[PDB]
Amino acid sequence: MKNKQHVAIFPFPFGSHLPPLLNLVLKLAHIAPNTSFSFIGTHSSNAFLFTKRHIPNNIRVFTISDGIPEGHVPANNPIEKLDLFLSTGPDNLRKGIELAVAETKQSVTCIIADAFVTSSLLVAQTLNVPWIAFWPNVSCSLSLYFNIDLIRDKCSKDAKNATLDFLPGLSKLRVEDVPQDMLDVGEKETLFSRTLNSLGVVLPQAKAVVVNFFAELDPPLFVKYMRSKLQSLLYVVPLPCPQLLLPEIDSNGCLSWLDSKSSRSVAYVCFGTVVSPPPQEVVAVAEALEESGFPFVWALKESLLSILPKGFVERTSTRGKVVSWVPQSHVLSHGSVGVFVTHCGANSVMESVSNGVPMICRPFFGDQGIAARVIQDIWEVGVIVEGKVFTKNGFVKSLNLILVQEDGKKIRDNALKVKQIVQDAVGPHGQAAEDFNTLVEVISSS
Repeated sequence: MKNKQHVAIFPFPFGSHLPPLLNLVLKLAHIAPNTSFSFIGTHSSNAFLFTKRHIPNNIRVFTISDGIPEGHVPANNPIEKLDLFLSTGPDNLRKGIELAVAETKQSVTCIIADAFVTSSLLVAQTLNVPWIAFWPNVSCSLSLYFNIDLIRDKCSKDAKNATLDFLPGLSKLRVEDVPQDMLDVGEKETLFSRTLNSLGVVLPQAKAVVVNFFAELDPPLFVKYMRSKLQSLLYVVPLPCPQLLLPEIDSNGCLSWLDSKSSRSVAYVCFGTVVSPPPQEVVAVAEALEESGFPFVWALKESLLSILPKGFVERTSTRGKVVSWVPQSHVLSHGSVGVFVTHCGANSVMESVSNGVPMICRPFFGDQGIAARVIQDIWEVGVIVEGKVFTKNGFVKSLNLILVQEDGKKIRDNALKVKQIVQDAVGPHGQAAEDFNTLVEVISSS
């Protein structure tokens, strides 16, 4: 019989959502070389993933609209292009299906989609195929979407530090951690917030939900809770397969610079590429770094250099590196790094915990506030920056607590314990190993 299995894949076609889904598809395509995988992005998301990359012969790339009519210029905020894509609806997705079917000469038999592309559920339903939802965001934020009314009621009535005890396994989460998007009602709602708020009703319709994380690190009662909501909850290890990686010239010599530093002594600072911190927090971070005296590597956008204090880069040049880009996975895996100062993006958090690097957290948007709370209060591998915003004095105190002080010993020790839990989770008898196989068979069986 000819194998006619044909998986269509819909990334949420933006930045940090793209590599984790490519990573999972590369793994699936490698273990099932007789199965077609059709990866359907926009022109910009496709350029972002596939420009310098070799892809296996069973992965084909197709292009659909980004929802930005020619001549339109989106404003400079992170939501507009999300809305415009989401506004293209299931018919734009079915244009992708059409291209995939025409090329492969195979009907689609299964859809994997980033959970935010909720219109692809409608597409799966039309085709009568299983819909597999992929979750690359903070694992614990799944629970919020089944409890919006309780959460909204609490956030409006109770104190900012009040705990969300109604979420099993997540009683350490607080009102102040809740993503603002899920609270906005009226003019402030966006298509993007409305899409996320539909997840409580969308996700139970998935044949499975695949979480991009380590089951062993999520609170076991939260896992049990989500299992009770979903048809199937599968964890697949987020670590990159060899095929995901594209070698890089470390143009800044970070690694060799790090080699000259002592164990767990260096602060690595990065706000990721979607956040622009308020200018005064950028100044704060620089003042704190200089005054701390600690060695540091700060991956900082070029356009932000002109707002650094006059002479800061120069005065700190003999102990600090301020650079536009670093090989972050290699930096975080370097034994000289003693703390990661982070906005708590999901990939950055995954890299930090898997490498035993404790964190100082300043969440900026979306569900980063959930991740920050998990880090400080559940895993206890870090602290939210004293003050909740970067200030010179508060950040100097957090730096000191984690890098040097006895009071930070527990956190440093917990970071090592969690590294060891991750090493054991990615092992061959990890349950993620079983879950990956389960996912493979769903696709086999489709």
